[PDB]
Amino acid sequence: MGLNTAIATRVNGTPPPEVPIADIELGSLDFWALDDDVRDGAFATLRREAPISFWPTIELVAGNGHWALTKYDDVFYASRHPDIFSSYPNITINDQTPELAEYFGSMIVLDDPRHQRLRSIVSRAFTPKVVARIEAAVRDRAHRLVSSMIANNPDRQADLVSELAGPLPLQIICDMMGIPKADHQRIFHWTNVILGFGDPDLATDFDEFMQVSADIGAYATALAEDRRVNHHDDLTSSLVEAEVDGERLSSREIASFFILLVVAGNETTRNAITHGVLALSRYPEQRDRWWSDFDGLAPTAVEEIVRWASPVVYMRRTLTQDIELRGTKMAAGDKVSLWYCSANRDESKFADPWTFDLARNPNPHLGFGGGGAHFCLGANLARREIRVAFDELRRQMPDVVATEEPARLLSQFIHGIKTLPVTWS
Ligand code: HEM
Repeated sequence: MGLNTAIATRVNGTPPPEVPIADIELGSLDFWALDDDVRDGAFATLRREAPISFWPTIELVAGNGHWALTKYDDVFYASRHPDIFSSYPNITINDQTPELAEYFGSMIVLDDPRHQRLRSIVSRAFTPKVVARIEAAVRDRAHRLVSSMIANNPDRQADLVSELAGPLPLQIICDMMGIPKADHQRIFHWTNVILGFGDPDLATDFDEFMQVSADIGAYATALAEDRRVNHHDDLTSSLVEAEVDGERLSSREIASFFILLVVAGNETTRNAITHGVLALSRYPEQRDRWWSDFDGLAPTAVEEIVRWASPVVYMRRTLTQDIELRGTKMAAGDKVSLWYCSANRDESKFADPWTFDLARNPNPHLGFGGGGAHFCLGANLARREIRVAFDELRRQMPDVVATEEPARLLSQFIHGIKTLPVTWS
């Protein structure tokens, strides 16, 4: 009904309501359904009263529980000490088998030296011609998707997720890899079934999920085998040709890197853009400031959108040895969860953490993690994707605004918005 009228604004800088520590149940799915004000107040209570605490996994096999690190300094320290806080082979709270974790996770589930081998050769594949292709695709696909929003919608209403934030990062990944247009339908279907496993409200058939995950891997392996014969100016070809000290990637390694990208390089940028449109809709003075000086404010605006959205809520590690932090003794083998959503509101680190300030500087947020060995390999591409999406909104539909509160994804790991209706003139 009200899909033609702007959502309520909020007063910028307002802290979340006080949340009693007894109300906080990180191991309960019902807790993850509470809205972001209750969640943000919950992590505020933990930072203040119980900054390291142990929680059960969400069940629905219950596994071992995890120590939640909620303070910026603890998440930073854990990120920079991977010999103690290991990523091998699990980076979510629920454990996967090592072979499945490596198949879907590529370098993100490895420690050095295997991680550094893989990351160094992948990094070398981002050659000048490949980077030029990627940068042209970001602008082409953002411009087309926003133009299509206008062409497809005489009522000037659309769902930002389905029409812009959802397709943009996966179309860019298709273009970067050199995937033909005619294969988008298969890549989107496979990717949507894989992502859907992360949504407990969307039925995921197990057999269908295993078969799409085999097919997408076979598809990327065949794409790499073709580029071994036929060099194109795309990332698949530079991945097959890249070499560090004689070491080269197998086609199987390339395929798993692609499977990592269609999740980790895709739903994260989607949610940064959708939370950024939500935030501009709640704080229109920030939208006005940015539009008044788009290029001058873009570098700090994009970082503040990532700090504010924290699209990756947490990453997990596993202790290789006993450690005591803040007086809390944790044992070798224990799970540790690193709450970037909470680090990104830590009052010791950020002046006025509840203010959404697109001029914020400095902004040492941990939305791409705490830094160190696994620091987001796509961070510069994500920053460009965010900037150019907002640039195309500003150029083509500058008053675009959310018209209904978002439908939120029920997830502990992904700060997901499933739908965000918008309207424009
Ligand atoms: C706003 C969007 C994004 C966010 C918030 C995000 C966040 C993250 C985080 C938190 C990590 C783990 C960092 C750590 O453990 O210390 C990560 C890793 C990674 N991300 Fe991103 N990411 C985004 C976009 C992208 C994009 C666009 C790409 C590429 C298309 C990408 C590729 C990767 C890769 C390959 C890794 C694994 C790096 C490693 O293990 O060494 N990310 N990202």
